[PDB]
Amino acid sequence: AVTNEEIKTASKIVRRVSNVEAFDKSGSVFKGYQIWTDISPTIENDPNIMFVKCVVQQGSKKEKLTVVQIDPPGTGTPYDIDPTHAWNCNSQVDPMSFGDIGLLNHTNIPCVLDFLKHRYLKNQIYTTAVPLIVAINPYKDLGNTTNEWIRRYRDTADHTKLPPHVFTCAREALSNLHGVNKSQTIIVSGESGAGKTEATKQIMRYFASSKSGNMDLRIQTAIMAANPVLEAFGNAKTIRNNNSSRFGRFMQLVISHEGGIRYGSVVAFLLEKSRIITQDDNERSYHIFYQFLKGANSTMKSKFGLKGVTEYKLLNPNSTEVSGVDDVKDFEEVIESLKNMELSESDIEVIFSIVAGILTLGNVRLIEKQESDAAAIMDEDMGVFNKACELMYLDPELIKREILIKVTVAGGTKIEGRWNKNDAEVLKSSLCKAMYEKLFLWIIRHLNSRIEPEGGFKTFMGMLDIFGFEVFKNNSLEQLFINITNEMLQKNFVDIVFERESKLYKDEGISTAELKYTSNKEVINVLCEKGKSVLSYLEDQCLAPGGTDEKFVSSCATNLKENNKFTPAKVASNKNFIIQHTIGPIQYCAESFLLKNKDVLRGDLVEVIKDSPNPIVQQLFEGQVIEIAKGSLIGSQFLNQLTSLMNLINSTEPHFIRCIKPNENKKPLEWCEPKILIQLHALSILEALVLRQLGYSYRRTFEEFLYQYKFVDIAAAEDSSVENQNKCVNILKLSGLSESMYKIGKSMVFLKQEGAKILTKIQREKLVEWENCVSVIEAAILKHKYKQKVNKNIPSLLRVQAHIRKKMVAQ
Amino acid sequence: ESDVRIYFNEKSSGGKISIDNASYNARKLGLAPSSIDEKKIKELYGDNLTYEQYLEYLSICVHDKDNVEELIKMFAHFDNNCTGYLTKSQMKNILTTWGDALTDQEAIDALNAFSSEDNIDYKLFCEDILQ
Amino acid sequence: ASDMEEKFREAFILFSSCSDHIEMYKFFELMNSFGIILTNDEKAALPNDINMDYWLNFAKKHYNYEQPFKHINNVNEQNTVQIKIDNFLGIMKALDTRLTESDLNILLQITNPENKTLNLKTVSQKLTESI
Ligand SMILES: Nc1ncnc2c1ncn2[C@@H]1O[C@H](COP(=O)(O)OP(=O)(O)O)[C@@H](O)[C@H]1O
Ligand SMILES: [Mg+2]
Repeated sequence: AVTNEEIKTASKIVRRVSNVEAFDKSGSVFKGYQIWTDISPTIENDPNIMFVKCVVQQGSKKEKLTVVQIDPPGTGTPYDIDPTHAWNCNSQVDPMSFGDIGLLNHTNIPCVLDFLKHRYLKNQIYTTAVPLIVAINPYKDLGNTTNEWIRRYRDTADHTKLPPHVFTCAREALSNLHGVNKSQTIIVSGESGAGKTEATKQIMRYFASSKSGNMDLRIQTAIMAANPVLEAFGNAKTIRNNNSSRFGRFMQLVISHEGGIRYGSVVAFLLEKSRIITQDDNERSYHIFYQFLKGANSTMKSKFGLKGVTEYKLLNPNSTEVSGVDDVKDFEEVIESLKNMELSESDIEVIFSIVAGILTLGNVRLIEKQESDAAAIMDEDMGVFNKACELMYLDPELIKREILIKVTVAGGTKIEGRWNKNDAEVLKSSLCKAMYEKLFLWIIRHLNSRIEPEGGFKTFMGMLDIFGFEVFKNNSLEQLFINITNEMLQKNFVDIVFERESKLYKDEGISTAELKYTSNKEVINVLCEKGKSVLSYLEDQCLAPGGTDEKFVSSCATNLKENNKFTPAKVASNKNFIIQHTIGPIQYCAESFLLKNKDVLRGDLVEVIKDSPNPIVQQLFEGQVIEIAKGSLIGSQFLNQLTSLMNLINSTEPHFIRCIKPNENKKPLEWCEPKILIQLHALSILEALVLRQLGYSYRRTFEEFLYQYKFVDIAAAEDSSVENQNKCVNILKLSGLSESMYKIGKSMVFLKQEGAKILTKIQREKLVEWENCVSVIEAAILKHKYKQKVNKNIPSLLRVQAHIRKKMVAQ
Repeated sequence: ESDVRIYFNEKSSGGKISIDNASYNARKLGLAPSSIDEKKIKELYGDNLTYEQYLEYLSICVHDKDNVEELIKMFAHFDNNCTGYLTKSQMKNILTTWGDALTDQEAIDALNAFSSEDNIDYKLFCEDILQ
Repeated sequence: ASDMEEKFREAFILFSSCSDHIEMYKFFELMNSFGIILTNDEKAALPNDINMDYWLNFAKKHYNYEQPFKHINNVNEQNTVQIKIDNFLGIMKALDTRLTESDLNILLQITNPENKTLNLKTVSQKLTESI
């Protein structure tokens, strides 16, 4: 449902740039002239709609247009809009006829939305805004990613003659990699439920399709087998996505030039630990718990003492069932996949023993024992506790002491005491979370030990599947980390666009002094610079006795004045603050920041786990340092991960897939314009258009220019005496363009967009005596085209007409 | 099956039945023949059919592949914004222009029966007439 | 004496998506598909909301029954008419033709036999045959 906060932010993104040319030199309205506007009862009444199409009426005035809405259908009523509420319209263009948004005459917001929409309603869900690929979730199987479409995009001689697709990106990336021996990274971003993980798997399947076999099938099978396993352990049903990834995924892959994955390496970061302890309503925990409890056979349930999905504290008893999701069939696939990852049957039984032990431990109840206030395991549940630790291959007595016995330092003396109930529950809970997270990461380390190359990667295909910018009502620490990640990726995007444009200008002799670059250096620094940043002061406060959320906030406001990018909050300034992210201000709540940042199992508990006699459980925490140090802080560990990850990505040629969720109802063919526009903005699709249009954005070879612009000055263009490069100079000099509107390169004519549009009108003016001939030829062919489309559906029509005449008899 | 024979006998003359009467029967039996079906049996047997050929004709007219999805194709083709609706005028022009065109009055009567509103869920219109 | 009403009617609903009214831009294409050309004055004189009956009457009055595609090639004028095929395609592209390359192949399918130099009288004749 469209929130009034969503209408508010969507209307801030809305801008009006170019002027509407509704009048001729006479001052009369062009007969039938069409515009977009955001003023319409249709728009007040339907929150899915932000603009409507109207005809300007004979008699309007330049300062106040009189218009009548035509699409969606209206009343015929004239009404008046200020020109700043009218937008040019691409009235006669077929949106299916080309793949990039920037080929439209007008790329204002209502025009962009309408172009994507009509493509999408025809199931063409992929569109470019170079270098971006836009992918709109169709919420149905379109049939466009089968093996037959892989083979089509792979084996077609000229793939640029196919429509945009994620396979176009997979092919062009693999081709460059093998073409110039350069690593590549495909970066897939977007909000929850937009389609990033599906896109990722589609691309993976393309890369796994070899023209003539893969001798390393064993390793490819393990890599592909990991998708259901990573989804089971790391994905959960939320309100926005029945299959929400609750981690970011980075992969490296080695792929033969004809297809087939030969090596790989997987990385998961930012796992939502809290999900395993509690879940909002209508939401589940990680799929694996439900797969396991419903899918385990009677011998495994009896062995582990398993109860039903509705009988575990850690599992929301009311959301256990997800429509369209068969957890039993999913479990069978997970068990098959673990085998394909070269885990033995014994290995797999340990894995699910640990899973059953975490669940069982969650069901152990504690009580307040007062004789100071101490905690104890309810005597009724002591056996449940012991079975939980047995299932985890953990020492039951030592695990007990760590949850119940406290050691405090007062003065400079160690004083044994007792955790109270609340604290002991936190400790029991943190053991559950830590065991689950380390088991996930252990499964990945096992996978990597089977698929990685011995000596590291020479050249590799990267793939990142991560949350895009997130702006929620309550933004917390998890959102901060996500939005820092996306500032790093934004920079990767603006840098590669600049690098590539600068290189082309230089290779062609054109001056780069006119090139623009929108740095986000200041905001990255305010977030990450050592000593002078939010992450620096979150760390300091964590490492300080008597640190507080509010002191963290306070220390930030006082020390980060020298840049606008930090802004204290007007409302509740004590525990809230605002960052000026590239996509706009985002408000975070520091409440619990220090808590969440310290939520890492440390200390003697980790040493009890490492002492397990079971080899897998010993490895869960392998090599962890004994202990509060910053090496145990989520924010400090996260920034190390991020920096390492971006150094790797920045060493590659990036590709950007930007996924869009078109409505919040998981439905096909439903288009919510305010939600989509908000995503156009947060994905930098509108910005990518701007960036590309700037400067001398039109380039063509001398003979391309001449094939395109012969009739600007047909004389100069058909002079055999003068050379091609010199013909272009002649034509351009005689055209009337200002010197500022074009430059001649080594091999190309550079034009500003405005310059190319003028030259197009100039050529048409020189051809005015063909206007009527071409108009009639065109219209007559279009009528033929429209009739052929009808003829396809006539057999169907006969069936409708036939049944009508049947019902007539039956009456 | 006896309905088959009974209806034939009401329309038979000299053991043979005219194609127009065979199509009328076939509709009484709940089949929906079209000019394509009538052209098929004309190519084989001319304009008057023996009982055996009348049964063969009823075979041609079964059209099991008929379903809401196959019938709506032409209406969906003109539904550019994908609303699922067309006005009555749109569906009237379609039914009265192409194919085994209905007369204007036949098209109106069929639309006005199914609904009294100008905009018609054409998926439901086709489901209604498929019964 | 040759009645075009049926052709005029079909064409209208092809360009209007089967509605009894048509947008001004689509009306220009419709009339252009029958060789009809209006001055900017005659254009401004038109109704703002053109319906079927309006178009059927305008078409009778404006269609050139003797020379439907006069504005491609006029037989009254002694044009002796023959221009280069790639220039033709250039002019079409200069004037922002909505014809896709497939359509331009459609155009060349209808009007070209052999890869010759294209004759506009051939164009006009071929389109006249396809009305
Ligand atoms: N290309 C697609 N084609 C068909 N269905 C899709 C497609 N992409 C996503 N979906 C549907 O949307 C759901 C969520 O997509 P997902 O990739 O998990 O989103 P994200 O990973 O961005 O959070 C999928 O489970 C699927 O139902
Ligand atoms: Mg995902």
